[PDB]
Amino acid sequence: TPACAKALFEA
Amino acid sequence: RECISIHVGQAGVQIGNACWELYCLEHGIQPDGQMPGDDSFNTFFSETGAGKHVPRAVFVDLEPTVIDEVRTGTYRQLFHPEQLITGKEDAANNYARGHYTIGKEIIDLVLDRIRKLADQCTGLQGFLVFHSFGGGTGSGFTSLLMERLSVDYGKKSKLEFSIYPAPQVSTAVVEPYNSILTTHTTLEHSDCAFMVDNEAIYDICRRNLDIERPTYTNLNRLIGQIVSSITASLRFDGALNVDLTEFQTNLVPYPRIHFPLATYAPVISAEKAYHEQLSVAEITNACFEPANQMVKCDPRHGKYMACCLLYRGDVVPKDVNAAIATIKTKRTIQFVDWCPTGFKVGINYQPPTVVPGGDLAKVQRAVCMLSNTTAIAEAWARLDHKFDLMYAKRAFVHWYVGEGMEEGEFSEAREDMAALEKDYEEVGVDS
Amino acid sequence: MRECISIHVGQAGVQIGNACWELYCLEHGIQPDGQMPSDSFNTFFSETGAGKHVPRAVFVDLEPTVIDEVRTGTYRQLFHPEQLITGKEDAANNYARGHYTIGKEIIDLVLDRIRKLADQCTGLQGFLVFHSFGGGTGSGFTSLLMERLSVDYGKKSKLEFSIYPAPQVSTAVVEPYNSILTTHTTLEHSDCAFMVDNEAIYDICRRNLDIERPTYTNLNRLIGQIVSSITASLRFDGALNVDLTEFQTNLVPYPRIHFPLATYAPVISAEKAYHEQLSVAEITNACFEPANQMVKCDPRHGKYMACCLLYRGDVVPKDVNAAIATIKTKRTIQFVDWCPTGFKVGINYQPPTVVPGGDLAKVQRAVCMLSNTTAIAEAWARLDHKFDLMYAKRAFVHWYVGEGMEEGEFSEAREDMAALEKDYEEVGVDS
Amino acid sequence: ARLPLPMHRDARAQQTAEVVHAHARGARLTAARLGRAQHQINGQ
Amino acid sequence: REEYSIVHRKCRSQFTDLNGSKRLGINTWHDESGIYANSEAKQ
Amino acid sequence: MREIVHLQAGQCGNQIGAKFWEVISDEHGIDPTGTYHGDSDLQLERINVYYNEATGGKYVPRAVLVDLEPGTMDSVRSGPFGQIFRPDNFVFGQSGAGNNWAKGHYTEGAELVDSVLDVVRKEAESCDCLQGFQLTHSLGGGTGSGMGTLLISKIREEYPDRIMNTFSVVPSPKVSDTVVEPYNATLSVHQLVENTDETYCIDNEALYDICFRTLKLTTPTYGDLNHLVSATMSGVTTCLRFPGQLNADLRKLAVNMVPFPRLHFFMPGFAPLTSRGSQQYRALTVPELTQQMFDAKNMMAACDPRHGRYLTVAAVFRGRMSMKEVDEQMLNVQNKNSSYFVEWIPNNVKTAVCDIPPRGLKMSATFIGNSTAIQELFKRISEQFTAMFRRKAFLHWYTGEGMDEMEFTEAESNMNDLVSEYQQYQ
Amino acid sequence: MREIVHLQAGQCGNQIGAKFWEVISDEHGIDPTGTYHGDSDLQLERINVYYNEATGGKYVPRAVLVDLEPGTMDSVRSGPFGQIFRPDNFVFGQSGAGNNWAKGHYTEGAELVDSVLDVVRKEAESCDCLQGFQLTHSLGGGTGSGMGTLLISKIREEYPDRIMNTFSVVPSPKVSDTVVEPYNATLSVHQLVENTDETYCIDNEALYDICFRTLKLTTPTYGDLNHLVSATMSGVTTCLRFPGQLNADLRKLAVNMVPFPRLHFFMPGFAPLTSRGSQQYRALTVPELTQQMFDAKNMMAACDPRHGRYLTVAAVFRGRMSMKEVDEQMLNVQNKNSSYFVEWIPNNVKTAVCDIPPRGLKMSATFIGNSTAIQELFKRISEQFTAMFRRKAFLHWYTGEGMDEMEFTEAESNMNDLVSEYQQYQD
Repeated sequence: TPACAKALFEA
Repeated sequence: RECISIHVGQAGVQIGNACWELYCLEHGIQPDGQMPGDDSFNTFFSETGAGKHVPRAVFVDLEPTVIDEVRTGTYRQLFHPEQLITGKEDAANNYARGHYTIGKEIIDLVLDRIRKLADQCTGLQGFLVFHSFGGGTGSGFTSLLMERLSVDYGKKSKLEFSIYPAPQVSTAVVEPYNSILTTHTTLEHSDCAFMVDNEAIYDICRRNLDIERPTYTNLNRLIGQIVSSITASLRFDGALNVDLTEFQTNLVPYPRIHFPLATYAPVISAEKAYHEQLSVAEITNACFEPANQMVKCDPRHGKYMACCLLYRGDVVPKDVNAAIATIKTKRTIQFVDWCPTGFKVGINYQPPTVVPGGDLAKVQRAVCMLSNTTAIAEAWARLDHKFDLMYAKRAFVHWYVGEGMEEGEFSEAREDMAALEKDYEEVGVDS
Repeated sequence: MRECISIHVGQAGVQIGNACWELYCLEHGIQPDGQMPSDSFNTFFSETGAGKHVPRAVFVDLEPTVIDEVRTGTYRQLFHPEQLITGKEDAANNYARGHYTIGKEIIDLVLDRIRKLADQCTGLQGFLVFHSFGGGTGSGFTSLLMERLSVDYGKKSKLEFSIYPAPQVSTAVVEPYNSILTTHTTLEHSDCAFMVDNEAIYDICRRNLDIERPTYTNLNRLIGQIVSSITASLRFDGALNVDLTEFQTNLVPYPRIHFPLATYAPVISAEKAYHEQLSVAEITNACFEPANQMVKCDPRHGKYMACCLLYRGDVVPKDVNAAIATIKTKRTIQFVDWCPTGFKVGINYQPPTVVPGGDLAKVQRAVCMLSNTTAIAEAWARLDHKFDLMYAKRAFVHWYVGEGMEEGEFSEAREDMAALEKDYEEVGVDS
Repeated sequence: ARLPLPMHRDARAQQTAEVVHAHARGARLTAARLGRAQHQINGQ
Repeated sequence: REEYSIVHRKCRSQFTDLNGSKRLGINTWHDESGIYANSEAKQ
Repeated sequence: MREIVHLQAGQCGNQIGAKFWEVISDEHGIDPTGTYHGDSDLQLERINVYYNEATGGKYVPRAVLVDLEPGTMDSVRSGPFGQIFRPDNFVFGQSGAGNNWAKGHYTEGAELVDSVLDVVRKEAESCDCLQGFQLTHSLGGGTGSGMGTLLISKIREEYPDRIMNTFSVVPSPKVSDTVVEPYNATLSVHQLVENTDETYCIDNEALYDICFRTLKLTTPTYGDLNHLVSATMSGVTTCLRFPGQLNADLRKLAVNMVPFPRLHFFMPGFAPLTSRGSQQYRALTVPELTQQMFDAKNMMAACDPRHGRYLTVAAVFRGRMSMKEVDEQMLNVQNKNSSYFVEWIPNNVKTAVCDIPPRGLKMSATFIGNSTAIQELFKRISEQFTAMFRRKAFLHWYTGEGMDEMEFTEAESNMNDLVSEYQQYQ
Repeated sequence: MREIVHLQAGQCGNQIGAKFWEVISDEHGIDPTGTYHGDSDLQLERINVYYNEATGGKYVPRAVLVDLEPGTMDSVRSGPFGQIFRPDNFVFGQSGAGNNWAKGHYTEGAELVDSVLDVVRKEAESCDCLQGFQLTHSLGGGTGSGMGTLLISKIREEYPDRIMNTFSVVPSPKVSDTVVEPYNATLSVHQLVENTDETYCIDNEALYDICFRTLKLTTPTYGDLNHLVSATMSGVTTCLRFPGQLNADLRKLAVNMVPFPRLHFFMPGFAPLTSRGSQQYRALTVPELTQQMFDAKNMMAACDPRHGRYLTVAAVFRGRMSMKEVDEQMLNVQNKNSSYFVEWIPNNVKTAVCDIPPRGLKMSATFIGNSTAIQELFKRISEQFTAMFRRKAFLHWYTGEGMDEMEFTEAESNMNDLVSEYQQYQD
C-alpha cells in the first residue's frame, strides 16, 4: 500500500 | 441421476408397495424385475448384467409382520432381500423406545445399507423420507435416522413427505407426544417437509371420485400420483423442467420455514371423466379451491407465501401462462406482498398412468401444487392445544422417562415450537 | 523352479493341509491318484518319470489318529508314505512335553525328510508353516522346529500361517500358557506371520455365506483361498507379479514388526451372487472393512503401516488404480505418517477356481490383501490379561516344570512379549 | 465455549469473504487512481 | 388404458455420465453424435 | 476478415440457440447433416463470418453453448439441427443453480468460467481478424445470469477493443415463472451495464402480442417464439454477409447509436407480420414495412414511447429496392414526430440496404432504437425488489454464499440512478 | 554411418522396448521373421542405424535386453515380433531385485553388470561410427533403476565422447504401486546428473490422461501407453534415417537445449492424436500441429510448464511440408508469450523437417521442451523421501545390503542443490 502510494506520487 | 427412497414405518412399507407398483408400470417392469437402452428408470432402478432392475430403496420397520407380507407378495422377487430392515420387537407408540433403546440395533444396519445404495450413485440428487409421526419407528428411529444422516453426508438433500395426524380422527392417544418431539428435532434436520392428513384424503376420495368405503390402498394410490410428479421432470423430457434442488429453492424462504402443503388437481371419476373437458384452466381452479385440498388446513385464513406448479401431459405454455393471470384477478386468493411473483412452473410432456385397481381414468392435464401458507400455523395451535391438555396433569409421562431419557426433553421441545409459532407469525405482518 | 515346501504340524495343521491339497489338485489337473490326464504345477507338485506328481508337503503329528485318515482316505495315493510323520503319544496340551520331552523323538526324523525335499529344489523360494498356538505339538514342537530351521538354513524365507487362540470362544484351559510361550519362536524365527482366529472366520460363514452351523471343513476351505492367492503369482502368469520376497520387502518395515493381517474380498453365495455387481472397485472396498476382517481386531483403531493387494481374474490396471484413489480419499481410514506412497499391486490372469461340494460361487474377480496395522496390539493384550490372571495364583505350572522346564520362562517370555506391545506402540506415534 | 460450537464453519467463510470484498475494494481504488493517471497519461 | 409410450420420454444422458455401464456391445470411443433412441420427436 | 463467435447461455440460452442456427442454416443453405446445397453463389462468399471451415466441405458454427445442467444440452444434440455442432463446444456442469443467481456467480458457475475461457480462446484465435462476440442469455436463470455475467466480466478484461452484444431476456411483468427472478435480474444489470456495448430486451409478452394480434396462431410454442426473436437477430448482422448500396455493420449500428457508454437499451420490431389469410392481401410497398415500427403493436420489449421519446432510432432494410423510397418514407412520418423526438439530435435515423432478401421473400424491414421509455422497464423490476427486500424474503439462500447486504444495498442504488440517468430527457 | 546401440532394462524397460521395435520394423517394411518386403528405397538406404545384417537378406536389431528374472523375457519372446531378436542379447538373472534399489546396485546387479558389458561392446565396436546409445527404464523398480544406473555410471567412463540418451519413467505423483518407491528414485537421480547427456521424463499418469481425455479409448492398456512412448522415440531419431529439407541429429538437439551440463531433463509430447469420431472434424493443417505440441495437456510429464519458464524449446516435424509455414508458427508462439520464455535466450526454438511421415499418417509432429518447471518433480520426490527417512522406516532393506546411512544423506543434498540450481535460472 505505501509502495503503491509512492508509485502514484511518481506518476 | 439417482433418487433413493428411504421409507420408515409400517406406513413406510404400506407406501413402499403403492409407490413401487406405480413405478413398475410407469416404466414397463415385470413383477419379476425384468422389462419387455431406455434409461429413463435410472433414478430409481439399478441394473445388473442379467437385465434385472432392483429398486434403490430401503424399508424400515420395527414390527416383523408388516414386511413378511411384502416378502410373500406379488413382488417377492423384485426386492433384493437385504433392503427391507425389520426389528424383533416394535416400539409401540413411544418415543424413547424407538429413539433411545430399541432403535440402537437398527441404526447400525441401515447406516451400513444406505452406504451401498449411495455408493452406486455418481450423482445422487437426494434421499426421500416418508413416515408417519404416530408410532415409534415413524417417530423415534425416524428422528434418530436423520441426526446421524446429517453427519454422514452434510449438505445432501433430505425430503419429507409425512403423515401428520388428523384434527379429529386419530389412531391413538400418544400420537401428540410423538408428533411434537419430532417436529422439534426435525427442524434443523430436514431440507423440505410436506404434510398430509388421512381424513383430508378421505374428504377427497369418496366425494370427488365415486368410491365410498375405501381402504388405505385407495388412499395410497393418490400419494404415488404426487411422489411421481415431483420426480416427473427427472425421468421424462419436458418443455421446461425442474429438478429436486430447484423446487425447494423457490419454496423455502427461511431455513425453519420449509413446510409446504397442497393438492393434486383432476381427482375426478370415470363417470365424470369422459364427460367434462379438463383444460389447463379447469384444473388450476381445483388446486386453489379449498374443498379439494390435501390437508385439513384452509388457506382462506392464510397467505400464499410461495408456490410451485407441476404440469403433466397435453399442456401448452399458453394456457399454463393464461390461467395463472386469472389467479391474480380474484381476491379470494391473497398473496403476501414480499413474494410478488411466487411461482415455479415445471412442464412435463409425459401423461400420467392409470393403475390396475385404481379409480381414476386416463386424463391429459394435471397439477400438483406445493404452496406454503401461513394457515399451516393453525396446525400447531391445535396440537399445542392438546399436548398441554394432556401434559397438564402429567399423563403418560412415566412411559418415556425410564426408557433411557430425562423429563427435561418434554419441556424444551414444547418451549421450542412456542417461538416457531412466532416464526410463522412475523411473516404475516407487513411494514 | 519357484518351489515352496509346505510343513503342517498338528491336527490343526494336518486338516488344514487336507483342504489346501485338495484345492491344488483341482486348480491344476491332478486326479487323486496323482495322474495328470493331459509347468504351472511345479512350485507345489514334483514329478517322477512315469507321469506321477507328488507334493512337496510334510505332515507332522504326535498322535496316530489324525494322519491315519489321510493314509486310508481318497488321496492316499497322492502322498509318498514317508511324508506323513506320526508319533506314538501326543504332547497333550503342553508346551514342555512337545518342546523338551516328547518333541525330541521326532525332531531328528522330520529334519531328514525336509532335507530330501529341499535337495530336489533348484530355486527354493521359502517354506510355509501351518500350526496353531494352542495345542501341544502346534506350539511346542513348532517352536523346536523353527529353532532348528534358523541354523540349518539361516537366511531362508520362512512363513507362518497360524491360528491365534480366539479371545472368548476357546476349547482349552491351558491355552494361554502355550500361547505366550510361543512368542519367541514367532518373534525371532519367522520372516512373516499371519494370525487368523476361528471366531472371526465364524462371523463370515454365517453372515456372508448361507452356512449356519459351519463345521471345520468350511473354515479350512477359506484358508486355501488365502494361500493360493498369495502363491498364484508364482505359478500362473500375470500382468504384474510379486514373489514371496517382493511383498515382505514392501510390507515389513522393521524386523520386529512382521505380523500382517489377511482378507479375501468376494465371499458371496450363489444365492445372492445373482444380485451383487462384483466389479474390481466393489471388492476392494470390502478388504478394508472391519466386518470381513479375519481376526477379531479392528484396524480403525490403528494406523496402516503398509498394504499389499492381490487381484485375480479380469482386472486391468486402469480399474485397479481408479479404486485405489477412492480408498485414499476417505478419512475413515488413516495411513501412518511415514508411508505416503502406501500400496503394492499384483494383477494375476488366473480366475480363482471352484471346488465342488464347497460353498462360494464361481466369480471372475477377487482380491487378497495383506496389511500391517498398529491395531494388532489389542489381540495380544487381551491375552495378556488371561495369562497373568491365571498365573497369579500359580495354577497349572506344576505340569510344565516337571516336564523338563525351568520356571523362569514364565517370567521371561511374558516380558519377551511385554516389550513388543510397547514396540508396536512407538512405531505408530507421529513425529 | 472451549468446545467448537455445532455450527460456525459458515462464519469462518463469512469472515474471509469480508476480507475478500474488503482488500478488493482498496485495490479497486488503487487501479482507479491509476486509471485517471493513465487517461491523463493518454492525454499528454 | 394407455400404452408404453416413448414419444415424450427421455433417453440416455450423453453429457452427464461418461462410461460404458449403459451401452450394450463393444465400443471404443465416446458415442458423440446427435442420434437418440428418441430421435422421433421431430417426426 | 471479420468473424463472429456466438454465445448461448442457459436452458433458454440453448433453446434460442436452436432456431437461430436453424434459420442461418436455411439462410446459407445448410442441410441437417451440415454440408452445403446452394442455389446461388452469394451464399458461400461471406459465409465464413459464422461457420468454421471443416474437411469435406462442411461448415460448423462458431458457437459455444453453456449450461450448468446436462439434461437440456443433450436435447440440443437431439434436436433437428443438433448434428451440425462439434461436441467440444458444450460446457456442462453437474448440478447448477436453477432460479438462483448467487450459486452461478460465486460458488457453482464461478469454477465453470475457467473452463469456457479455454474454449472461447480457441474459437477467438482460430479466426484471422475477429470482429466480435454475442450473448443470448436469460436473466431469470442461475446459469445464464449467474455464471453468464462472469463471462462478460472476464471476457472484457482480455479482449477490450472487440465488440460484444447481448440479446437479453429480461423478465416480464406478467409472463413470469420465478419468485426469485428479481434478485436474479437486478443483480446482473450493473454487471451488464458497466461492461456491455449493446443490449436488447426480449420480453415474452411481446412475442405473445405478435402471434395472436397479428399472425393469428392457435397453439404457438417457444418454437414460434424463437423464430420471431431470431428473425431480428439475422437482421442486425445482415450486411456483414450480403452486400448492398449502403452498408451497416453491428459496429457502425452502435457508433451512430451509442452516445454514452451506459446508454444502450433498445426495443426491436420486424416488418412482415401477416396472417395466412392476410398474406393474400399483400400490397407489398415501402409504406407497408415501415409503419409497424412506428406502430405500438409490434415492439419486442414491453415498453412504449407514448410515455417517452423515440430518442435515437435505426432502420435496416432487406430487398433490392429503390434508394429514393427508403429515405422518403422515413421523412413522411418524421415531421409529425413532434413530441416523439428530442430536440438535440436532428438526423437520428441510420439506414442500410441489404440486397439479398430473407429466405422466401423479396422485401422487409427491421428497427432497433434507444429510448427513455426503457427506464420504466427497470423501475417496475425494482418496485418489486423493494416490495420484497424490506422483509428479507429469500435472504437465507443468498447470505450463505458470502454475499453481504452491501451487494444488495449497492445494486439498488447502483441502478436507481441509471434510471435517473435515462430520465432527464423526459 | 551413425549407429545407435539400444539398451533396455527391466519389466518396464522391455515392455516399452518390445513395442518400439514393432513400430520401427513397420516403419521400414520388415516382416515378423525379419526379411524385407517394402516398396521404396528410402526404407532401406539408412537401415544400418538400428539393424545388424544377418544372412539371406535378414535384419536383426541392435538391442540388448537386460533383466533380473526370467519371467518377463518369455512374454517378450512370445509376442508378435519376438522372434526378430538375436537370442544371445537376452540377458536375465535368476533371482529378482525385489524392488530393492540396493540389491540391484550393489549385490545382485554387480555380477550381472560384468556379463552385459561383454554384450554391449560386441555391438559397439561393430559400428562404422557410433553415434550413441539409449536406455529405457523405470525409476521405481529394482533392476531398471539399481543396475540400470550402474550401466550408465560405467559406460560413460569407457565411452566418454559418445551420446547417452535415456528414456526414464520417473515415479508418478498420484498413482503409486510401490511403497518403497522414493528410496529408489532419490538414489537414482544423482547418478543421472553426472553421467547422462539427455534424459526425458515420462510419467505413467500423464500417459493415462492422453489415452482417456484426448484419444478417447474405452479400454487403454500398457500397449496403448507403449505406443505413445515409441511414437516419441521415433520422432527424435528420424532425421538420422530419412532425408529432409532441414536435418537434426541426436547431437544437434543436445547442443541447443542443454546450455549448462547439469540441466538435461526434458518434457516430450506428440501432436496428431485424434479419435475415430472427431477425425472427420480434425486433421487439417500445420497450425493444427503447432497447436497441439504446445498444448499443456499433451505433455508426457505430470508437471505443467505454466509454473515456470521454457529454457529451450525443440520441435521435429514429419511429413513433406512447407519450410515457410513451419517457420511462421514458431515465430508466432515465441512472440505472443513473454514470461513463458527465459530472458537471456532470444531464439528459444529449434526446428527440423523430415520428409517420410509416420505409418498411416500424411503429416505429424513431435516436441521436446526444457523447463524450470521440471524442478517441481524433485521437490515432490524429496517431500516423500525425508518423510520416510525421518523416522527410518524401511531402512533395514537397504542397509543390510551393504550401504550406510550417509549415502542417503548425500543423495538428498545431491538433489536439494539441483532444485536450487534451477531456482537461480528462475530469475
